[PDB]
Amino acid sequence: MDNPCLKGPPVPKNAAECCVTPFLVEPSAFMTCHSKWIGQTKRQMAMEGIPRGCCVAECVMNSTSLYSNGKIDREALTKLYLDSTKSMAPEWNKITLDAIDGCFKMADSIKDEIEAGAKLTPAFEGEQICHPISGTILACMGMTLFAECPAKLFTVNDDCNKLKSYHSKCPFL
Repeated sequence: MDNPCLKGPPVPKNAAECCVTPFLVEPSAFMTCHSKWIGQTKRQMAMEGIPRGCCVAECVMNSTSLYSNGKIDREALTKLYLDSTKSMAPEWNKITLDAIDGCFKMADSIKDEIEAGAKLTPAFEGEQICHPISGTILACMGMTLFAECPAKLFTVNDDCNKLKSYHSKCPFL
């Protein structure tokens, strides 16, 4: 099938306007990584075969010293997400801990595909190969946190319904 994520979000509305979610990196550090790697990330969405590792995510993980030779430091990642939740609604503690558990469980279930993705060779000019672990975790975290948002903390409007639909399958890039 055609990659649904090639369409981009259906509305340019900032997701924070739908729900304020926990984070692992400050927006400024995320934007630096996004600007550097979005170009090739979009190209990789239009390539068949084994999913190609997302460099935007590896950049984010490197900015927080969480990534090392195909592994993510779960202890340090949990500490960072929990830090962001300290002044948030109390519902976020459990939602965050459950989201981390589910994302690491999912990553383990696709270990072989992730490992094969790490071994891919550049398929176009200047493509940088990144290990898929960072994107596997980060994509899952963002989508799960947004979907678990309590209705009392979620903006119930048409544009946020569109973002809920889009982001149930497509990660925050």
